[PDB]
Amino acid sequence: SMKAIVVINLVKINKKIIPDKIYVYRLYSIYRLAYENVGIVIDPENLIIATTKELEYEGEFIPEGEISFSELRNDYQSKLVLRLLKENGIGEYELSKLLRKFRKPKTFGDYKVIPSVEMSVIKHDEDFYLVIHIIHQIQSMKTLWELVNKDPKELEEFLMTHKENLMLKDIASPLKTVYKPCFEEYTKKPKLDHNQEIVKYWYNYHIERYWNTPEAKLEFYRKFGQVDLKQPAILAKFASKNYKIYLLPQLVVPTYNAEQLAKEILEYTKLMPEERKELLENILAEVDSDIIDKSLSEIEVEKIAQELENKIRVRDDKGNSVPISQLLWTNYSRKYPVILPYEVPEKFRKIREIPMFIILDSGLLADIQNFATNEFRELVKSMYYSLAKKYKEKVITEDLNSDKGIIEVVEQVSSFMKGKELGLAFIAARNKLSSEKFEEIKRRLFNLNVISQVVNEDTLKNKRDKYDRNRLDLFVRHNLLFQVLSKLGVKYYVLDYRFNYDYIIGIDVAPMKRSEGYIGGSAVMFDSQGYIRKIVPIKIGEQRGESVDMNEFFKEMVDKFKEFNIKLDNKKILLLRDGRITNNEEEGLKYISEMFDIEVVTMDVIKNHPVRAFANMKMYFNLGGAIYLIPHKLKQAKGTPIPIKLAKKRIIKNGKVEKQSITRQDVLDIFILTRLNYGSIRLPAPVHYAHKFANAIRNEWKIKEEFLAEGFLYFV
Repeated sequence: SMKAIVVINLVKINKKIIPDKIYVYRLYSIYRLAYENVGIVIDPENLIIATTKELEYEGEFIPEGEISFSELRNDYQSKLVLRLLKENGIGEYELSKLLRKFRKPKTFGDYKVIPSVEMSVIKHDEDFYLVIHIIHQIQSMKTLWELVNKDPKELEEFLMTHKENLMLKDIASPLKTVYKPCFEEYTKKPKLDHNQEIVKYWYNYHIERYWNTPEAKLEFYRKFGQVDLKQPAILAKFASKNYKIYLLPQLVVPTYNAEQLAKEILEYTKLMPEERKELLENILAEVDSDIIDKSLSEIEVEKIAQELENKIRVRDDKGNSVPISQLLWTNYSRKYPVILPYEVPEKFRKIREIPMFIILDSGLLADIQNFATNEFRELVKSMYYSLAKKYKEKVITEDLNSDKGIIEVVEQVSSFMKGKELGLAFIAARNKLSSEKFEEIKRRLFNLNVISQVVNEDTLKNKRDKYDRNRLDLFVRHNLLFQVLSKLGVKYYVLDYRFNYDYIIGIDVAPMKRSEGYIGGSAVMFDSQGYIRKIVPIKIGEQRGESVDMNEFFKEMVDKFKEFNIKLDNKKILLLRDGRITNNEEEGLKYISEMFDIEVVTMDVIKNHPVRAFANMKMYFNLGGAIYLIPHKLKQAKGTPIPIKLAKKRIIKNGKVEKQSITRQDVLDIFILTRLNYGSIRLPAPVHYAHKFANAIRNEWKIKEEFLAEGFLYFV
């Protein structure tokens, strides 16, 4: 595949913006200081600022002396340039308002979707570019208290389910400060207090502190009403950026970062590449300044050959090997396709039987239930003589939407599973079910040694085969089978590729305390042949500082693997994580580098960045010294592809770090590692699964080391 030119969401900045004289200093924080002083922050800890104006701050500061722009490291030049763009009126506040002139806030139910732009500066080859990235916030139109019908229980019920993404904006504050509710460490239990004295004080705090006038007070009571002493106070910390604030549900509205996370809404937040291109152009043409280009930049990208997309194949019982990418007399049979695995966990050799549960959501239409039971029966058949092509059925119907039905389901299954090692559940559920109810049904069935596979009403009504409405699309069937097999540790595919590593390891850092545990994170391992072989928990001691002893974390990784039948000693590994490899993580990796003579290759894998290429095709390009890679297209879903950002690569030998450079080879490694999705209806497989597992541990999933020892993705 040749190259191509694609437009990106960057607009070149005029060098005339670069400051004449910069003043340095040493020590409404240090950041606000610099900011108000039209300057930035050179050194975090040392408290070192760099302003472009004479610092006004009668305080503990030492004037180090003027500095020239060329002296600041790139990051600071860019950060400094950013601050300077703001002074010329080019900032998120302003451009977000311009955006909303063409893309207005839309209300859905009790929620409002608010468009705005996220701005940053990127220095690319001696030049600075402003990245303007369109984003959305989903803010509730009703206060949290109103939203939960002023019921204490229903309230605690809210903070719990939405715990992972919930934010609360104090609409009663002139600053509209956003907060994050606090939760009792290692629990879904939100920090609360029904002490009316706390409620009164803080409700009163607002009026006294911001609406001290009669009209203002009128407005306040008109808007918020009296103090509902029946509401508990919610303990919280700022979301921005150890210190806790009290929030009153009656005065806070729940908010969410759309991108960080409902059909309706989703159809509004997803924008086509041309829609983003256009909206940015509309904003630019509304920007009154030649301090930035009038048009979006174009860059040369490397297209990714379609061949590199067929290196993963599956085969049938005959000799038919085909790349995971998709008349005969038998095409009338509902029989699921046949897949001949390349490897099957040795566990299935001893195992006697395997109970098969068909759990039907009673809320689904009878014909939908009937359809699902037939689909699953066919799936189980292919499931079998797939698990042993190289060498019982209980139907449960309950209201999967009520807590009472989920209980009866788990009990009825528990009943049949007593005495058995492994069980399987095929569940048909209405789309109404929350993630929570799905996660609970799944986790509760696993405590009973039952792996499960959910198929929702949607898939059942819009994915039928063109020639047989009483059968699922061949595409979907294959993917259902791949999912189940992956959940069972089956190597059902083969990769025409070899990683130049011993093992590729994805780690996740996430503190959790488990009944006899106290776990700091997770790690998942893939061999050079591209298969998942080990999924381990990473237990640690009660951490000292407010950080995590990564040295202990990584040392336990090796030890825990050595215990799982894998010794990383004198081996070369590619270690990845979700995000930038932090300093502590680097040191931790150097430590484990000498202590076991391990050649560690690592780099930043960033999925949360604003750079966007307004083209829907596989590609990669160098921008600002980092690599941006779009591993796959989009065929059904609306939207703009999100690149995976690759950067700050290093090699670690005997505790020594050698900053490196990313090669087309590295990009190919992430690419293939990313192509491994296991038929899921964005991140490299290793990293993605470490995260799913770190999530399973924090949700109380049982930890079957028998299963994880052979890569069962039973929690995924």
